[PDB]
Amino acid sequence: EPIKVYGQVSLNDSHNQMVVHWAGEKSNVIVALARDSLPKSSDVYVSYDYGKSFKKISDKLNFGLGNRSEAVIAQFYHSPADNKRYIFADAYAQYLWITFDFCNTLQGFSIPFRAADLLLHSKASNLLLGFDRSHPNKQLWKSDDFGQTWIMIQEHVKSFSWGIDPYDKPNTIYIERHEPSGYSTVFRSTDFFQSRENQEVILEEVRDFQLRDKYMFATKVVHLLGSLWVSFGRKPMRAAQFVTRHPINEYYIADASEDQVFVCVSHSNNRTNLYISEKFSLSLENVLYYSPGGAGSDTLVRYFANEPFADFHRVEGLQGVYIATLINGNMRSVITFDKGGTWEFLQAPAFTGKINCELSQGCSLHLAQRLSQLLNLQLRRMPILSKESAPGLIIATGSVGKNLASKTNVYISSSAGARWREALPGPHYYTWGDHGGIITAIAQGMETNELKYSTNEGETWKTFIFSEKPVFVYGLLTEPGEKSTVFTIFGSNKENVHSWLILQVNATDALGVPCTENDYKLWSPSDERGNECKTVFKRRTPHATCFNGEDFDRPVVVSNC
Amino acid sequence: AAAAAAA
Ligand SMILES: *[C@@H]1O[C@H](CO)[C@@H](O)[C@H](O)[C@H]1NC(C)=O
Ligand SMILES: *[C@@H]1O[C@H](CO)[C@@H](O)[C@H](O)[C@H]1NC(C)=O
Ligand SMILES: *[C@@H]1O[C@H](CO)[C@@H](O)[C@H](O)[C@H]1NC(C)=O
Ligand SMILES: *[C@@H]1O[C@H](CO)[C@@H](O)[C@H](O)[C@H]1NC(C)=O
Repeated sequence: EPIKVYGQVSLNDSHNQMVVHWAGEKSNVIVALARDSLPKSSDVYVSYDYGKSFKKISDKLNFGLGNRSEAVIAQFYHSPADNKRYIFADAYAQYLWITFDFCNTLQGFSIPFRAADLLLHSKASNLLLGFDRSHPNKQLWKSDDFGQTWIMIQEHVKSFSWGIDPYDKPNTIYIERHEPSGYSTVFRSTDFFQSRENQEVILEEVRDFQLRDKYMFATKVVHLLGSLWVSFGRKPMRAAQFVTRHPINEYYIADASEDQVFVCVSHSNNRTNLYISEKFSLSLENVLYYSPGGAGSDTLVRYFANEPFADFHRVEGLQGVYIATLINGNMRSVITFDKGGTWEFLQAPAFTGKINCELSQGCSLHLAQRLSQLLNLQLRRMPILSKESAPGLIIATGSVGKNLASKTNVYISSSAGARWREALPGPHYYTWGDHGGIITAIAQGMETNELKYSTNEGETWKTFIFSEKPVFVYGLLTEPGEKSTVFTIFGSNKENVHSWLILQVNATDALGVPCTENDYKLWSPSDERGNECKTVFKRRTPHATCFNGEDFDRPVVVSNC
Repeated sequence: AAAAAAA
């Protein structure tokens, strides 16, 4: 058989929420937190054979003898610097558990505060920050020994983050401290606020603060009487000019890369618009946007989203290609291969696997995203998928016509969106592995035991039966980076209902053989719509059945055309 | 049963 089921693990677990981490440094370690929606109880599991088997380690999370009482894990944290180490915060007690060895050994520690929210440094593996949210003071804490001892470094804090290397020096911290106005002022220290000399105000009386790569952002409120601020390369913050006749109510940073910023602007009228810096020219108007305030506040979403967001997708591996949703009353999708320079209607596929659709008539391909999905109640449905591991490969759920229907299919383009095909009729979970070399999908709704997969960019599909009995499926995932050919199917057996189930599917033999240079082509988004200006990617030709390795290192060449 | 998350 082309596909092996590497492991079937029936955790005897009835928790509704499942959080999964891959240590993933070629360590076959996988950590899983089973818990309640956001908590009454929890169970932590761990695999060392890459999901072949799972050891339940909840009993190792205790407060010692003389204190039998069971613990409840709210969240668990990983070190971005050292995948060996993890931290487990109790939800109710001011207590931790630390690990330096892939959870083979844990140490129960008391802490001065409840571990509501922790932030681990990306480089200094022993260094982290802590926050007590339901503490009247809003205290911020620091640890140098990876969470064993703590000290308090600030009070009345609204938000905070680490600096961003290399832009900010090591130990840099940005925070919003609450002002009696109810507003906040943004600080920056390197002495962890033990030194006034290194403490440094960067803005005054600001509504919100966002740190993004080179740029920094913040909304200043100016109340006039007669009836946003930007940093660039850390140069002091100055307000940006906007070309409008209508007043502005809400700001949102859609995408940040050096030299071009995408900002959604929602007005009094509840119309939302898109601007681009380098000073903000108008790119696109009436973009589907939400804020709690809010542009779409009245509706359903309010009970689902507390933080604003917009139907605006950046195709990840690329520069310049985005996909957004437009609304009037009434949803439609538009794509730009320029960074908002021009926009376009998404050309529907040429067949079904045939069908008629034309831009002049008024119909185009329409892709359902995060926001539009909640409105049509597509709670579990997939947002647009695009990853740097597979440049110019996009899979999405959407419809063909003049409007996003309730009826939706799966659409694929290995053309950065310029050309689409109809891949799957229903809605499916989907993901991919081996740097886009292989695509798996599973049907949403009725319980299945079919794993549809494809090696030629969705052109054809094959079915693999992964279970003798059909199971409900809650998710289909890969180790991030999508280099492996292992796919994890999360699901539950039929009644007795809701017993978590983790199937580990291994699809190398679908690919079969290591790729050679014969199966590689050069390709730039320029090739698709142009030539126009570039970045050139080596891609496996679509019809090549083989695998680039897990250690595949995609060669990208940047050039002045 | 509800959902599965990364992170
Ligand atoms: C167990 O430990 C936590 C903190 O160490 C403490 O708050 C709790 O009171 C202990 N259990 C009991 C029986 O109270
Ligand atoms: C809004 O919809 C109406 C009809 O539903 C149409 O006449 C009008 O052109 C639309 N406005 C925009 C901005 O597309
Ligand atoms: C998965 O299966 C393929 C082919 O059966 C094999 O080469 C590979 O070593 C396996 N990988 C894992 C993680 O078991
Ligand atoms: C390509 O040209 C740009 C400006 O035209 C320049 O900044 C860059 O250094 C050039 N690339 C290389 C590799 O020199």
